[PDB]
Amino acid sequence: SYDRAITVFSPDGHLFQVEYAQEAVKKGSTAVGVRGRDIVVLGVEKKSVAKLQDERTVRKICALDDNVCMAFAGLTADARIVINRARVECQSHRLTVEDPVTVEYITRYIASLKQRYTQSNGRRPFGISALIVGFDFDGTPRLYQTDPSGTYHAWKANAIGRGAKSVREFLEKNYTDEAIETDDLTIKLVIKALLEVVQSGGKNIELAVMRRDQSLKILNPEEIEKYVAEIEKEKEE
Amino acid sequence: DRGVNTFSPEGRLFQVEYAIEAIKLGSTAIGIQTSEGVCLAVEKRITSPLMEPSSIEKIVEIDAHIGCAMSGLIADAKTLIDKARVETQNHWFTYNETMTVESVTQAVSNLALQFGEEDADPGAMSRPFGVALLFGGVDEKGPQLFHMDPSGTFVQCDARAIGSASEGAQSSLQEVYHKSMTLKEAIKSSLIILKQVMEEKLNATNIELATVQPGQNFHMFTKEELEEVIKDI
Amino acid sequence: RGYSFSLTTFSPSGKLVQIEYALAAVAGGAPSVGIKAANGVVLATEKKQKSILYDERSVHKVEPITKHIGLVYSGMGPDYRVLVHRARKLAQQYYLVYQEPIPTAQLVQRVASVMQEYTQSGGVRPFGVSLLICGWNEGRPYLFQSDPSGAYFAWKATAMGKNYVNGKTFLEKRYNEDLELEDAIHTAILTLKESFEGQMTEDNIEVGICNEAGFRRLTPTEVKDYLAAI
Amino acid sequence: NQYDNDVTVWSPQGRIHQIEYAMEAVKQGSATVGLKSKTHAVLVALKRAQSELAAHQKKILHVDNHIGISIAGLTADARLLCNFMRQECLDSRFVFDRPLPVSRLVSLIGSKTQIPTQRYGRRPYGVGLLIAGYDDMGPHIFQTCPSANYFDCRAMSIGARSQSARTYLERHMSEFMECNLNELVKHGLRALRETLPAEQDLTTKNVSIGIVGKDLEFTIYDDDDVSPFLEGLE
Amino acid sequence: TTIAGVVYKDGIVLGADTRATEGMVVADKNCSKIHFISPNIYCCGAGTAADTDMTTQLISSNLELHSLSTGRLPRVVTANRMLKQMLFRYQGYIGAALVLGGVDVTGPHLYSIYPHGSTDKLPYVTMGSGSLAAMAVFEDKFRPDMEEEEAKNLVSEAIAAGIFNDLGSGSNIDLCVISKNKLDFLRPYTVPNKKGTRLGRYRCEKGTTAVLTEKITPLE
Amino acid sequence: MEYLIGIQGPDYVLVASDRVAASNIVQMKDDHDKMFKMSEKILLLCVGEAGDTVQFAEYIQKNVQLYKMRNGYELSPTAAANFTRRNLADCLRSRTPYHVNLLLAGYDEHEGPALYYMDYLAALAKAPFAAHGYGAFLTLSILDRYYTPTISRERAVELLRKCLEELQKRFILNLPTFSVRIIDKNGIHDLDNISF
Amino acid sequence: SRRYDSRTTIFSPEGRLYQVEYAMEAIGHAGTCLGILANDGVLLAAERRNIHKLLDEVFFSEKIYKLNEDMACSVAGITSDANVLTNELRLIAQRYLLQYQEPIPCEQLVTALCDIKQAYTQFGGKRPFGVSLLYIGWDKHYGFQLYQSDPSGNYGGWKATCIGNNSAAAVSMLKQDYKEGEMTLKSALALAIKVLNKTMDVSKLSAEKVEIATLTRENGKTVIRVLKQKEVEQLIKKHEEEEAKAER
Amino acid sequence: SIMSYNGGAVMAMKGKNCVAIAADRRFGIQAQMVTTDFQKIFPMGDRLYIGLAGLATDVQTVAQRLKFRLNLYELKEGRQIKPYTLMSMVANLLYEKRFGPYYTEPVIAGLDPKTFKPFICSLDLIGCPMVTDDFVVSGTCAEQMYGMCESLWEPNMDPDHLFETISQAMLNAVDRDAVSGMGVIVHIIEKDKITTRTLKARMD
Ligand SMILES: *[C@@](O)([C@H](CC(C)C)NC(=O)[C@H](CO)NC(=O)CCCCC(C)C)[C@@](C)(O)CO
Ligand SMILES: [Cl-]
Ligand SMILES: [Cl-]
Ligand SMILES: [Cl-]
Ligand SMILES: [Cl-]
Ligand SMILES: [Cl-]
Ligand SMILES: [Cl-]
Ligand SMILES: [Cl-]
Ligand SMILES: [Cl-]
Ligand SMILES: [Cl-]
Ligand SMILES: [Cl-]
Ligand SMILES: [Cl-]
Ligand SMILES: [Cl-]
Ligand SMILES: [Cl-]
Ligand SMILES: [Cl-]
Ligand SMILES: [Cl-]
Ligand SMILES: [Mg+2]
Ligand SMILES: [Mg+2]
Ligand SMILES: [Mg+2]
Repeated sequence: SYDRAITVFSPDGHLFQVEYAQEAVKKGSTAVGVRGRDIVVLGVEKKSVAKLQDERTVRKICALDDNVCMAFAGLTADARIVINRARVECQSHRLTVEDPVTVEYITRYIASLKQRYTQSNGRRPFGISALIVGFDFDGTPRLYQTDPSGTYHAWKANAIGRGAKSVREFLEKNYTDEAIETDDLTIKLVIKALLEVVQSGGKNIELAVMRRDQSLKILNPEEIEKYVAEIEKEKEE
Repeated sequence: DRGVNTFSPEGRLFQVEYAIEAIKLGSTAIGIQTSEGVCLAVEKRITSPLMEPSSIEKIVEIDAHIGCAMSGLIADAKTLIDKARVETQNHWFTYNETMTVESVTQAVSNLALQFGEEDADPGAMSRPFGVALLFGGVDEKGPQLFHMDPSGTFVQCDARAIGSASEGAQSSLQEVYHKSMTLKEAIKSSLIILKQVMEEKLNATNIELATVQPGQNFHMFTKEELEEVIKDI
Repeated sequence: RGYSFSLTTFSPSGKLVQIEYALAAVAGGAPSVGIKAANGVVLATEKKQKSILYDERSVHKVEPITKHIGLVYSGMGPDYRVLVHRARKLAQQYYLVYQEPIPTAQLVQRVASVMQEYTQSGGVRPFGVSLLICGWNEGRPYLFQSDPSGAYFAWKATAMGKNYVNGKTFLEKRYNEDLELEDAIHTAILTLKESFEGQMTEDNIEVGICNEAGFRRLTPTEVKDYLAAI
Repeated sequence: NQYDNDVTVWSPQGRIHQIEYAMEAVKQGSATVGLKSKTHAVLVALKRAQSELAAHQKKILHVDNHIGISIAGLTADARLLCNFMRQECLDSRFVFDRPLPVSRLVSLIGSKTQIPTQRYGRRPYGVGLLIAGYDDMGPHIFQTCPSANYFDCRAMSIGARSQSARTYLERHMSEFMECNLNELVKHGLRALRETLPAEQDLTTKNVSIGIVGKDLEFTIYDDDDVSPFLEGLE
Repeated sequence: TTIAGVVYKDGIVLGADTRATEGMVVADKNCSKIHFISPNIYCCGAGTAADTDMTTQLISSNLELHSLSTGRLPRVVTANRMLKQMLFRYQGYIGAALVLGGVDVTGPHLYSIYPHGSTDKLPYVTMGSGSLAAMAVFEDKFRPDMEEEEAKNLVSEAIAAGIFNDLGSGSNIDLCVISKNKLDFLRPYTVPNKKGTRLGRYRCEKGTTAVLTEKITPLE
Repeated sequence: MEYLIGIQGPDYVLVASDRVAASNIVQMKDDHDKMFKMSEKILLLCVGEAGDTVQFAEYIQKNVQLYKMRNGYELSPTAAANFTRRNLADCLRSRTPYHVNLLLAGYDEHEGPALYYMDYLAALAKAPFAAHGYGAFLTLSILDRYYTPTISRERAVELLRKCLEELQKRFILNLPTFSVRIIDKNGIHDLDNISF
Repeated sequence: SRRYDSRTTIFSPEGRLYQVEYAMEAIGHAGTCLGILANDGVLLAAERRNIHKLLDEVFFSEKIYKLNEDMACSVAGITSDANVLTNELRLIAQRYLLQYQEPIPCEQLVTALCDIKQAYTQFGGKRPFGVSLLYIGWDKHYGFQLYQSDPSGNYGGWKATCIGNNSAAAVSMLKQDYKEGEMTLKSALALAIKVLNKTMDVSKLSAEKVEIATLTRENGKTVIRVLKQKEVEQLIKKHEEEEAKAER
Repeated sequence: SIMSYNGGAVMAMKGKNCVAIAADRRFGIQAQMVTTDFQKIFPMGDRLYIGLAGLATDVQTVAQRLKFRLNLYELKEGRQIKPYTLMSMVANLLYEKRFGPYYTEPVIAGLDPKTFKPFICSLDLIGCPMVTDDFVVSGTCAEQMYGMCESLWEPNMDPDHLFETISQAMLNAVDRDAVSGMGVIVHIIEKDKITTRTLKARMD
């Protein structure tokens, strides 16, 4: 078995493999999350378009369990490993606790998996960040983010992947009690956030919603372009 | 490139020295030991107003009589904290008594140099932990504050700062500390010092504070209790 | 312990150079020839045999794997002995399960799979040999080559080792589908004579044949007979 | 250079730089002194405090009723080695119902610490010990090194500026065998005091003392308990 | 089962009956009990049928690997060692009782091999539930240095003694004759038992059996 | 002691199970449920040794749910039955055998209703109706007598009730109440408990 | 030993995995291999590299492999590496069938193998497999399907796609000629030959130089067939007749 | 006895250029019938079937694990398995469990995929093979089955006579066994077709 130390410190306290894993995430498609009042929304960029692609097979938004889902940015193969590990863990939790996981529980699990792959022989870090959303037993909506280091935090709204800096800036100015007063506006807030950075808007925003108790609904291109027009004609006024 | 267990010509392990430099990239934390209890105070370091401040947890309960403040690479601290928790519960299970603060700190510190790539299990630790820790609590010795760093060296301190501004903060701590200082004075002093060293304007959401006292279990200050103490400061 | 990392890796241009370099060890080896006739197969090889001091009979390059399968090679002799040993073991493992001699193509696939391992597994180099494998099963002759990558190919006739490019064109202008085994033996020896240098005797070439009756080495006296015409 | 990163690489001069570097960890620790008479073995240690508000690092550790140690170098290596020593002592009492002879324990340390100096990817122990003990052959002071060598000593000092302490100990060692306990500890303290900058003195905050002998189990004296020994350095 | 062997002037004669049983019922009337080891070595098997088959097959296979390597004809001692060391390792749990015979560079050799791993090198041996009947024939009639035909007569007499006096043994007599020059695998050698003939015909015409359902599936 | 029954009609499967958990001479629970939802259209009914029953059923349940999460669609009843069987059979000769008897009921969009019977040895049989427990000895002949493959769901509940009344009359154990559920195109429906 | 370890499973400074990128350069040089999905079936067509006069012809194809009753694949890249992966695909497919007693759905087989490829990029210090694969299949969940996987352990589903030599050019020609929802096996066959005719531009196209396999459904059963040379020459004839119409 | 816990009977029989294989249809647990359509005969090729009697769980496991092995064999080799080779594969599978066996004793019936020559065999539970030129039987009424086969079988029977003989041998044998029967299924295998029939049979 291969036991080389891969992630090591360098002078000044850097972990270069982890910094390089974060560079991988920054070249991934943009992903955005907003925590509503009684909805949570995830939207993600692109990636390629390509008419001959079967769309179903490349989604970047994934159910972990009935009450938790995630989006990611970065290395898609790495993400598939993390997602399947988290799906197994959600079933262990149900098995031994007889409740669904809290969003914080499964986040904490994913983050500590990532942290372990920065401190174990023979392995490189995972080149992904994740946005994790859903609802707790008591109806409280949640949005968490994890990164390759294993650090995690809760957010009101957030973006990861390429153009996350400017999308985050947009959200900081646009996330208010008014912008999330209803479900339709929460959804629009995510689309506006994407439509800033999204190349040939749009077209190639994939979007999904989760309502309290109601399980993951992904929107279709017809339901998306309804919202797109409904915001674009409003921005003329 | 050299191995992770290589000594430098000065007799230090490169990896450990480099891990110590990572502590300086952390937020500042402060610990003070008084005869009336210990307090732990930490700068949260909020990077966006969209981030939930209560999701930053740099002070944690180890057991009812022991808290822990951390600085450095926070993700690294999780396995150390969990080891501390498990050890105090094992000690309770076995001996039906609370574990001393010193003993908890010692147990955690024995993990420190357990890294390397050709003694150990298929995927054991590849590097040291980029974390420093302050353990504050009360046992039959009375109130106690211990510091630990990535070398596995641990020591009792009357007052100690760790992280980015610890020089600075340590100097102000020498100035204000005295053995007969009250807990309420210690709490005020540590917020005054955090206020100086923090880049952001101190307020009741971008710091955390906790105490442990002979009367009373580990206690995290609420927003409302922080606001009260912040008025004077 | 063992090194657990690969010693063969991809270069920027997409080449596995250790495998290429293993092929250069093959190219510099002594010549080998295989010809599939209508009713059998011949394998022939030159001995890199200096001295009269060698006991030519003491080690063989043409070797039986089973009653019905045989092998020769070009490249590094000691690497070859490894593959001969594993091929024999693979053939017996098959026989124990199925109670039928291993089909030639099945044996080649399993041997080629071992060669592939040594291009990826930890702390080892690839084999510096290419194998020519002959057999008879389902009433029909088979000739295969297996290279240091673990790639294998079925041939009507081919050449490997020193001067192989020329040997292949010599066979291209000389093999026909309807050729008999006795004629094929003759053209195999002529193919070696193209690049020989030394004067051929029965002591510095080795010939093996495969037909319905099975695989066997020709004896020194039989090779002498074929050499009288040449 | 190409010869200094691996404990498995001999230099062309017949040296192992990684072992020499590990020995620098001990030379930079705070000084400790060990000495003996006919009846007692004593350890004396200077404790370094990080800031004015820190306790001062433990330097003297209990191993068994008849054995204690003083450390210099990497503290985590000191604990690992001290735990090995403790376990070897417990094993001997369990099996044989008698104390492990001090010279046998030191042999076990030599053998244990040599192993990683010969295997790739391992490192020497970065700690030096002074070992005080008492058994059927009387009192002992031993010294152990990162090279896995060890020494049987009339007295010894290791750590920073320990050359001065060693010079004092050579100067007075003809007196040690006949000293009463108080005289012997005083000699330990005067040796340790030679390691200090001219400004600074021995205090109850910076001195730690360990003693074992015929009538006395290994005992550690710290803080207010060292005062009896420091008064009357007259 | 009755199995036996003899050393004669120029070789080995092995013999066996052809009955296999399950309890006190005949499962096979024509089981082959004389197994190939190498071209110059054969082995009769008694005891648990799967164990005799698998044990002889394995050793034969390992011996072929051996001879391929050496380039020489194998030795009977080598088969003996390989068998006994494996059987010893399994502590009698492999229920193979064997009569091993062959001819090698040192001449003819015959061994009996038992399930626990003991072996006896002898000029005549018997095994199986018929072994005492067969041994009585040998004790009464064996002579050293018999000619081929005498030895063949003696072995088939011995197998016949087991066939007719042991309920575990029956049907045909197989022999294997091994010399320096020749291998004669004589299956059957003798057929002393024959099913009696059927006196009435039970040729049931189509429609005798009533059928509930039928499906024809055509193939290529 | 535990009773399970299933009756498959043209487009539904009806199942029932007693609600007793017993220990020595006492009923310790009278509202026990022996049914495990595997998916929207699959129930596993499990009886046998204490510990084994819940441990086995919940393991199967979690893995069936995992399959859904990984793939976006559910296992069919037949696939789930064969999965269940593979696990039981694989454990049979291990250090951890599970001493459980089961029924698996389901409805597949394309294959319609299915009822599967499995014993602790892991023999798997598809059946139009089936039962487990000592109570099966008194009720299987009632099913043989009155079952027809086109039986409507009303009549299946009547037939079920004949079986359960026979246990009240003739069986030595006190099994006074039963859980009843049905599965069809629209999933799993709770019916009223049948009680005495 | 740290000096000799080339460190195949680490990141470069830009978050790249060099061995994966280099393996992808190997694939780009291998035989062109395309897949095309139709309403009534799916096909694979591949350039043969085994084309010397003296080769013998013993198997039913060179680069098309049957995986189970309902699926086949083709490969571009290192052949010995392809033999390892296709053996593993067959095992995975039989493990599923053993467990569930139904065929493995196509995407599940692809994903299972992609997880093995992914592992080789993340731990173990080995070189990755130098193979890309096209998978064709039918299952009861999504019917006729075409997938592509590469050495990163990434995959996607496609209506039409190409790997190996001149991939980019092949995909452009597919983009322009492929009719989403309207292709038949007969028109997918025509398009495959059109594409190979342009991308084997060293040089003139011949039945000896290509291999075509079709996957269809007949009487509730999946039929996977490798076209005989007679049929391939007929399709080449029709394409050449068709280009004679191209102007007037 | 473990082998009689479920009961059951299979047999196979050779005719001219055809073979027949037959089985009872009961699945029961000691005295109790559970089902009357339990499968015991499994296709291993177009013209090659295996019948298993014994413990029902092992009937299913052996059929399934054998099919795993056969599918891999056929994908890897060019071709359909020969009857004799299937026998060997099965022997190897059973003998791997020599010290904790599967409780099943199979029969194989088929035609060689190239030559169409008839083949029948049976194996014991640890994989000892027996090939015959007439018939083989396995199950809880083996003595009954032997008595019918020995009395009725003749050489070189055409498909119709083969069908009548195997059917009469099965029906009359299982009618003397409490734990076998509840129906009989018969497959006749010829070069150009398979004929599958269920027989009018006693249901007690
Ligand atoms: C024989 O020892 C005979 C030798 C054997 C190699 C055929 N042994 C048997 O028949 C044994 C005796 O228990 N039976 C079996 O191993 C059961 C398998 C028989 C069924 C066929 C599939 C082979 C004698 C003397 O025991 C024969 O009675
Ligand atoms: Cl892990
Ligand atoms: Cl980001
Ligand atoms: Cl610090
Ligand atoms: Cl290594
Ligand atoms: Cl060999
Ligand atoms: Cl062979
Ligand atoms: Cl030979
Ligand atoms: Cl020190
Ligand atoms: Cl240290
Ligand atoms: Cl030294
Ligand atoms: Cl020193
Ligand atoms: Cl011997
Ligand atoms: Cl299949
Ligand atoms: Cl399949
Ligand atoms: Cl298996
Ligand atoms: Mg149990
Ligand atoms: Mg009956
Ligand atoms: Mg009856």
